[PDB]
This record gives sequence, structure tokens and C-alpha cells, in this order.
Amino acid sequence: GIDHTSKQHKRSGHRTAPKSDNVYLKLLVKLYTFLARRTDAPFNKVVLKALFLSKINRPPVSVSRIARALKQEGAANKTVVVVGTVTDDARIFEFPKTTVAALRFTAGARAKIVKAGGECITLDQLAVRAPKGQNTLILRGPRNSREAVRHFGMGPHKGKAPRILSTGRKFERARGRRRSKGFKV
Amino acid sequence: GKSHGYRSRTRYMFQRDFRKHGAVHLSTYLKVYKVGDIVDIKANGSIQKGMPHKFYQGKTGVVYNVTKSSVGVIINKMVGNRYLEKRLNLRVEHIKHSKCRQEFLERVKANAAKRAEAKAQGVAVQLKRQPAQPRESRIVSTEGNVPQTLAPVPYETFI
Amino acid sequence: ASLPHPKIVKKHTKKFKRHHSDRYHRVAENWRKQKGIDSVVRRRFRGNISQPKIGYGSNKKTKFLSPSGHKTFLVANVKDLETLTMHTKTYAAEIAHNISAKNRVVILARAKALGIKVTNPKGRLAL
Amino acid sequence: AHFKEYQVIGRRLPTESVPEPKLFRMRIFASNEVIAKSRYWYFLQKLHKVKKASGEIVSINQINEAHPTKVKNFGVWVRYDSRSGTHNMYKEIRDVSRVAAVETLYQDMAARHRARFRSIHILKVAEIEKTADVKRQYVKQFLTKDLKFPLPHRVQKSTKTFSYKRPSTFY
Amino acid sequence: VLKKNPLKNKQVLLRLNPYAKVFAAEKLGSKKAEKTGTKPAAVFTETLKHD
Amino acid sequence: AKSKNHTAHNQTRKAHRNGIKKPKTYKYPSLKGVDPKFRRNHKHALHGTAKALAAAKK
Amino acid sequence: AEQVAAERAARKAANKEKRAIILERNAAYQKEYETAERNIIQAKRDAKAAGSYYVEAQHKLVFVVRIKGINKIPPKPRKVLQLLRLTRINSGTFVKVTKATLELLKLIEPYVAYGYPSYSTIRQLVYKRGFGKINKQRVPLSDNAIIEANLGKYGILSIDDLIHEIITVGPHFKQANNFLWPFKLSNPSGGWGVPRKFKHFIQGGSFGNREEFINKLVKSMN
RNA sequence: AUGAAGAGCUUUUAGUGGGCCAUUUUUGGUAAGCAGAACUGGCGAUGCGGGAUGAACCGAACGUAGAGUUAAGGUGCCGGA
RNA sequence: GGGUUGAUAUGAUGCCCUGACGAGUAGGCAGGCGUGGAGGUCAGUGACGAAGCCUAGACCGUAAGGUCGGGUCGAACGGCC
Ligand SMILES: [Mg+2]
Ligand SMILES: [Mg+2]
Ligand SMILES: [Mg+2]
Ligand SMILES: [Mg+2]
Ligand SMILES: [Mg+2]
Ligand SMILES: [Mg+2]
Ligand SMILES: [Mg+2]
Ligand SMILES: [Mg+2]
Ligand SMILES: [Mg+2]
Ligand SMILES: [Mg+2]
Ligand SMILES: [Mg+2]
Ligand SMILES: [Mg+2]
Ligand SMILES: [Mg+2]
Ligand SMILES: [Mg+2]
Ligand SMILES: [Mg+2]
Ligand SMILES: [Mg+2]
Ligand SMILES: [Mg+2]
Ligand SMILES: [Mg+2]
Ligand SMILES: [Mg+2]
Ligand SMILES: [Mg+2]
Repeated sequence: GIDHTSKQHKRSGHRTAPKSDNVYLKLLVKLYTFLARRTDAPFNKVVLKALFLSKINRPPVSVSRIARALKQEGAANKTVVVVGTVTDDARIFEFPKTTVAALRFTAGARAKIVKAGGECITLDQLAVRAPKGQNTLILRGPRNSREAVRHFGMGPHKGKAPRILSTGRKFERARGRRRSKGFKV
Repeated sequence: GKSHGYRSRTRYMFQRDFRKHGAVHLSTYLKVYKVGDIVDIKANGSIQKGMPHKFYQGKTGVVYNVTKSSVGVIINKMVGNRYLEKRLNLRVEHIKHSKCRQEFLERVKANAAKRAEAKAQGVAVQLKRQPAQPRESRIVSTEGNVPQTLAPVPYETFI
Repeated sequence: ASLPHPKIVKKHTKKFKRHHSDRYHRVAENWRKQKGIDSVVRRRFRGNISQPKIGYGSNKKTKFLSPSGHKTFLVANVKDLETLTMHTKTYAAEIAHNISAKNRVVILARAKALGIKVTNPKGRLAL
Repeated sequence: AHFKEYQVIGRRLPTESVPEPKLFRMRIFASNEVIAKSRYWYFLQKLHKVKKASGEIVSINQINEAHPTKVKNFGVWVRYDSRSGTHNMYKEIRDVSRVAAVETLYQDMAARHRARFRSIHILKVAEIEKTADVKRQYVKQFLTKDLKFPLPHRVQKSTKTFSYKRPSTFY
Repeated sequence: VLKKNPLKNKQVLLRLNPYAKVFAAEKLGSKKAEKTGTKPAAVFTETLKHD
Repeated sequence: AKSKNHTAHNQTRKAHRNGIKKPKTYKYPSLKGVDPKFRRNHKHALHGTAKALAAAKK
Repeated sequence: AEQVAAERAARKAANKEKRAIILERNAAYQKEYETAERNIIQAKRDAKAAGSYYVEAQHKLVFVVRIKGINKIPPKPRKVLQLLRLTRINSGTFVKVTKATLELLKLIEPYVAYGYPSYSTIRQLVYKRGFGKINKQRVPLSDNAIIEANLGKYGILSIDDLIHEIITVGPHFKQANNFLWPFKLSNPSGGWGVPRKFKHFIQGGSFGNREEFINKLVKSMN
């Protein structure tokens, strides 16, 4: 027999073949795994992996985030790539003439980007415009901004948002939260 | 009843020494501790203030803070299936520099010297230490060293 | 007529029978795993029955093949039969059990015309 | 196993305080060189401050018998540990080589004293070069003029399991 | 698809090692040694034969 | 009906299944428990240093 | 793009040069081995003539074989066997001899048989049971191109240069021996020689340092 | 130095919270197949060859098959040698 | 771990190559089998005999189970998503 050092027959732990049954997403995957296989470009592999992701690992990306990303140096004439959805943001009042490639656009985001003179692009048109990731800029959205993450790691002296339905006075603001009432955490 | 106090089972550990009782020499207080210095912990029993718990006897840590009379040491402590970092505020009588770091830094500057010396001619310093290798061939002479034959000795009582 | 295939190997031609299907009538022969804490069969003591496991699986080249070398395909009519027109060397027709005698004649005639093998060309024949 | 005699020479490891140490030597009866070198250190640990880590072996050499066909009479001085205590022995063995004598000695001790190889020490093996210095009658018996004796009750071993005549023990 | 063992199958032996052809040509597995007229000292022999 | 009070049997096996990992060490560790008289100056010194580098490569 | 003649011929020509290089390197290695043997022989002779003793160089290389199954091993020996890559009974590995490894071996002594291997058994092992670690896979060597691709960095082009880096313990012994998958040996064809394995080779068993008797055992196991 | 079989990170949740045996260290007890601790390894949760027979000992851990070689244990017959 | 959209033919969750591994109670997860009914489809089977029952008769599947033949029977019943 074998004295095994590792766990046998363990899955990689990484998603392949997105479990969404959406055929258009499957077609994007069929294209981008081919490109990742034959282009020698890391961009194709990044995008292919990102297309597998779940909704919470595909957070929305604001047009204001895109504007920040283009306010970098040498990034004004670049192609922004969001493997996910692009949302609008009324907190900006100017937007540049960039082109943005994404799975989905909200109506407001599309309208803003087009009204600014830009164009809204799909990841398949990105494939013909930039098969190896020419002049691209991949943006991911914020993951820990979620509500569930407030409660991850709940315990004494962590400061991590107890799970609670009704908030206010007399809902978890007593013994265990102030020295006057026993102890503070 | 049971007994698990702070100084439980410290009888021989916080004992002072044989013929080294009394006050402590002044080098303990004239030594200098900066942040990042590696220090071993050995409790003096005559200074009851600023003592470590018995767990940290013979433990080596890194300084993280310096105060009037004390020094802040970080230690790694095994608690179940993981290590937790522990912050002690220890008076310096219970504290001495570890000589391992000094012996490592001497080797550091020696290796730098060797590298600068042998870069002037490119002769492949090979600065890494190596384990004790097997011993090489050699020749043993019998000149004045003729073999002396031995034999097992019989059994005697010797009482 | 069959396509050339290797020697067909099975690795267990004996039916896996439930422990004590020979001892109690209430216990049917359909395989059930013994889930007992003290089961000799679950623990695999020497001299007990064998349990089905994936190592007994058949070669993927010879799986689902009858000894003739054909894969069986059930048919209920000539339209279902005609799917095997260009697959005679791989698939053999089996007329379903609920087909009438007068339609079996038609299916067998068309299968003889198209060169399709039929595994049961004797059901519901009178003479 | 079948024994061999090895000259093993060893030497405390040299230093700056004292190079050229004193080169101790031993004769070892053993089935191979690994066991010979093990026993060399076993005994040298009992005699001197040295062990395999602080010493070395300069030469191991097989000693063959100079006259493997002269019938010698040997005396062997033995230390052996019993179950109660430790004892000394002198045994006389009539044989053709030192290794054969030592084999026979280990077997005789295993038989008559239930002593094992780990329990037996050989102090020395010495050829008795003058008859009448022998002192054991079981050896002195075969040192008689024009000796001759028969072998009564011969048993012939049969290749078959059925014999068609009664056998004979004549000789 | 199949591990052929050198030390048999001379073809694979020669695929791995081209020196195997001239090794056999010169019979280097049966090389003879130059004779030497060295004799040990008396101290070696007398220490060996010592009791 | 007495019972077994205590044993550490199997606990090392259990710990070493997924165990004795060092926690980890980061660059720029916490300044927690450090002297406030030192922290209060370090704030101002870092402010001044940032200002100086800004005006330097301005 | 006919390309079936020109580039094929160029590939064949490029292979002819590599095989010439391998041939001359192997001739050199033979000349080296034979001289290294003959010279220590003559040195022993000359020391005997001068009345001295020739203390041969302690060995730089051992071959270790796992002799015990996987059940009922304490943790320190279990870890040391995992570190020597001896994860099954009758798995074998070459080990460089140093103060750091002799203690490892003293720890795992009741579970392994080890000793000093010869060129003949090293060569037979690498040629019959010769497997490389290429992208975490056990590839039979079977050709010098694998070795040239995975060890050509370290001057190694042939199975023979590999054997040389092994036996003449070189700068790249670590990388060569790690490239070599653990040798999967059978049980000895003639048996173990003893009735009882788990005593020391000295006490009549099989484990421990059988300094030069390991070649016989390994050849029986290979 | 050796090895790394991928490294690190998070979320959630099941069962469990009666234990027992062997080597060694050891407490009470005359002692116990007793009671209680320490380290490891095992049974529990594990079939296989051996120990006639046995939860734990020896050997060795299991997909289905073939050939070869062996471990422990054995080779008068029962019984392979 | 990798290879393979190229037009013409069938299945990219496909086909292929390579290496390793395979014990298991409590327990977890995955892929499948079978039952009553619902939507869709096979312009499916059927008084020239549905369903059910019997059958040391046959075939497929590791198995769950499925299929066929014969007998009995008499009015309905199945495959696939
Ligand atoms: Mg296995
Ligand atoms: Mg003390
Ligand atoms: Mg039944
Ligand atoms: Mg049970
Ligand atoms: Mg193969
Ligand atoms: Mg309890
Ligand atoms: Mg035989
Ligand atoms: Mg045996
Ligand atoms: Mg729990
Ligand atoms: Mg619980
Ligand atoms: Mg239980
Ligand atoms: Mg077991
Ligand atoms: Mg044992
Ligand atoms: Mg067999
Ligand atoms: Mg017999
Ligand atoms: Mg794959
Ligand atoms: Mg279960
Ligand atoms: Mg009917
Ligand atoms: Mg019946
Ligand atoms: Mg009716």
C-alpha cells in the first residue's frame, strides 16, 4: 500500500464549465477557451476564468470606477473590460469617450457611455478587436462591500455586525456591549 | 482541590541560582533594546515585577515596544491547532539578547566581504554553508605507530 | 455481418443476489446493499457473497453488445426501424413485446429488405 | 554463519592536540566485514574511550589459515554470560582451522549451556603445539598411537519409501 | 505504449547509448590489467599473522 | 456510574490533520499596544515626510 | 510546403551531432571510472608496500530501500520516509551522504535497508526502472530527448550523463535525483537470505547499513 | 540539507462529545481481563495471510483479473512445502 | 494535467493523449435506477389481444433495474424532454 501524503481524488477546487445553463454564455466560453488555448495570452485565461464566476464574485462595476481607471496614466485610449455588468452612477457629471466591453449593460450605463461619445461592446466583439488583449484594462468590482461579509467572522473583539432582523434600542445593545451592563464584548 | 495559579510549578524555574543570589549586575540595565531585536526570556526570581508567565521561560521573541523600565516582546504560542501571537510587557531583568542573531549577522557581513573580494576576479565564491561532508582518502603510517593488538579481558569481581 | 470486435469479457456473469434471498421469501433477489453494523457481507469476510463495484465494469468497446456484436434497439414500427438503415453492422432491431402479429410480419419483411438483423423473429408466429 | 577471521585496525580520529594515534588492532570471528567492524567497536568501547563516531577504521583484512590441512588442537578461552551471572571457560577443540574450531565452539556452547552469540566472548584461540599440554580427555582420546575405530550400526538412506528386502547395518 | 528494457533488446540499448557498440567491439567488460611487481612490507605480513 | 475524566489521546493527530501552521507575518504590523508618546510623533513625522516627497518630485 | 525531406533531413543531421557528443562523453566517463578504480587499487598496493594503510574515502552516495509496510510507523520516521520519497514497501531512492542525512537514516533504520551502490546496479536500475518527473508525471525515460529537455539546463544530455551525475556525486545531484521518480522495486527473486527481516543486518536481519551487500539485494529486486 | 503530492484564504453545515487495547513512562491497590494519567500506534470504522480457535499481537491494509516474487508463519501426516 | 471547430456528418457537457490513485462505520456530496399523477412530443403500442400474473427460457447493465420469448388474461398502456 501507499502512505499517502495528500488527499486522494480531490477536486481542484475551482470552477469549470459555468453552471449557468445560458447558451450565450456557453458560446462565449467556447470562444474564450479556444483563445486561451491558442493565443498564448494571459488575458484570455483571465476572462475565461471570470466567465465561470458566480454572481457575488461578479459584482457590478460603476462607470465612475471606469472613469477612475481611465484617469490613470496611459489609460485614456484603452479598452475597458468588465466580465459582468456595468451600472450607472449619477454621482459623476462628466464621462470620457472610452469603449467598454462587458457582458451586460444597464440602460443608464449604456446611455451615459453612448452620450459621452463612446461605444458599448460585447466580449465577442472584443475577441475580434483584441484577440490577445491589446490595450485592454480589466476591472473587477468590490467583493467585500456585500452585506453577508459584515457577518463573516463574528465573535468577541472582531467588530463584525451580529446577525439581526430588527434594529434599534433594546435589540442587542445591552450586556456584552457596555461595561455598565456586565461587560463590553 | 486543584491548583492552577500564575506561579504554579515554578519552584526550580524561578529559583535564582547557586551562589548567584542577591542583586543583578548593571549590564542588564545598560544593555540596549531596539524594536526588531530578538530576545530570549529567562525570569529572575528576585524581580517580582514585570515577570513572564512560566510558559515563556526559554522562549525567544521579537521586541515590538520600548518603555521606561520594560520591553514589549512578541511570542508565538501553540493553542490547539494553530499559533497565536502574544504580547508581553517584560522588565529587562528577564530579558537578554539572543546570540544567534549576532552570529548570523557576522556571517552576513563576512559573506558580503567575500563577495566583494572575489568579484574583483570572478572565482565563484560559493558562499553557502554546507554540511559536514564524508572524510576523504588518506594514508596511515606505522612509523613508530605499529598496531597494538588487543583482546577481550576475562571476568573478575572487583569488590 | 457484425462489426469486428474483440473477445467479449464480462468479469462477473453471475447475478448479484441479495444476502438471504435464499433464506427468506420476503427478501427478494434484487440487489440491496447490506447496511448492517455486524454484516459479514458488508465487512467482506472470506467465504461470503460478492458485492457489486465499479471494477467489475465492462470494457467500453464491448459494452451493451450482444454476443452477435450488435447493440439492441427496440422498435415498434417500420419508421422506428428505418433509423437503422445505415447502421446495420452496429445495431440490431428488437420488436417490442406489445406489437401485434400482423405488424410483426411487416417489420420483419422490411428488415429483411433493408438487411437489418432482428433478435426475435419468432414472436407471435402461428403455423 | 560460516565464520571468517578478520584483522580489524582502528584509530581515534586525529586532532591538532594529537595526530598519529596508537592504531589498535583486533582479530574478529564473523560472517562478514560489517559484523567484524561492529564487534571491533563493541570490544574497543569496553577497553578504551572511543566509539564509531570519534574513531575510524584504517584497514580490515581477511586472515586465511596458513595450514588449512594440518589437524590442529586448539585451546579457546571464553567469557560467557549465563542467566544468573558471567563465567569463564577453557575448552579444547580438535579441528583443522581456527574458524572451524570457533564454529564448533559456538555450537557446543549453544548446546551445553544455552549461550548465544550475543552472550559469548572469545578471549583467545591458541594452537597447542605440544601434545601432553592437552588437558581434556575428550581430545586426548584421539591423540593415541595408531588409532583406529569402527562405525557400528550403519544406516543407509533410501531414495524410495518402499524397500523389497530388509536392510542391513553391516559396515 | 510499452517500456522495452535495455540490457536486453540491443536496439533500445543502442538507442540510449551509442557507446554500447564499441564497448562490445573492444570487450571492455573483460579488460586485462597491467601486471605489477609490488610486494608488501614485512610489518604488514607480521602484523597480519600476529596472534 | 463513573466515566473517563480526561485524556489528550488523539489530539495531536487531530491538530496535525489541518494544523500547526504558523499564523503569518506581514510587512507593516500593527502598532497596537505601542507607546502613545511614540505613535503621536510618528503621525506628524509621516505627514511631514509625505509633504516633503510631494514637494520634492512635484 | 513539401517539408517532408528538407526539414526531416535537417532534424536527422542535428540528431547525429547529439549522438556523437553522447558517444564521446560516454567514452570519457568509462575512462574516468576505470582510472578511478585502478588508482585506488594501486594506492592500496603502494601503501602495503610502504608499510602504511590506505584509508579509502568514505562513500558519498547510498541507496535506500523501504523494507517495512506503511502501517504502525511513528510520526518522525513517517515524515522522514515521506521526505526520502519512500511511500511504499520496496521503493528506492539515492541519498547524498552528509551529516544532515545520516541522522535521517538513523531515525528510519528499522524501516529501510541501505548501503553503498555500484555502477552496475545504478546503471541497471536507471535503464530498467528509469522514470522521470515531467510536469508531475511518471514518464519512462526510453530516450535521451526527455533527459535533454528536462535536465539540459544542468549539462545533462543522456541517461549515461545522468548516471554519472549520480555516482560521481556532482553539483546537480539534487536535481537529477529529484527528476528520478522513486524506483519501484519488486521483492527479491531469491528471497531476503534471512528467515526474519526486522532485525539488523548485523543481528541476522535485513535492515540497516549493509554497506556493499546492497548491490546483491537490489539486483535481486530489479 | 531533504521534500513539496500545488500554496494561501473564506463561507456554510453534518455526525461526534459512553470509548477500548498493545509497547514503554507512571499513580492508588496484595493483586485484578481493577481504577486512574503521559507518548505513540492501533481496534472502534478493517476485510486479507499467520498466531489451531480470538476486536486489538505478527505481517500487510482491499477496484476486477493474470503471471511472477515475497512478509509474518511454516515444510512427518492431517496441510501447501 | 493537456491536445483537438477545419471544410463534409451525426454527439465540445464530445473525441483523444498522459500520469497517478482506489479500505471504510457515523456522516457529507455527486451521478443514476424505479413508482403514482401533470405539460409536451413520438400523427407511439393495442380486442390480429393493453395492463397485470407465472416462467431452475434468453439478452443488456458493476448495480439499482431494463428488454425479449412462452403461458394465462381481457381493455387499456408506454418511450423521450
Ligand atoms: Mg492501491
Ligand atoms: Mg534554574
Ligand atoms: Mg427470496
Ligand atoms: Mg462493527
Ligand atoms: Mg502504458
Ligand atoms: Mg466523557
Ligand atoms: Mg523459487
Ligand atoms: Mg521469513
Ligand atoms: Mg459541531
Ligand atoms: Mg457539539
Ligand atoms: Mg460505536
Ligand atoms: Mg487492521
Ligand atoms: Mg514490531
Ligand atoms: Mg498467485
Ligand atoms: Mg505435503
Ligand atoms: Mg480535463
Ligand atoms: Mg453510510
Ligand atoms: Mg398480454
Ligand atoms: Mg419461480
Ligand atoms: Mg370488459
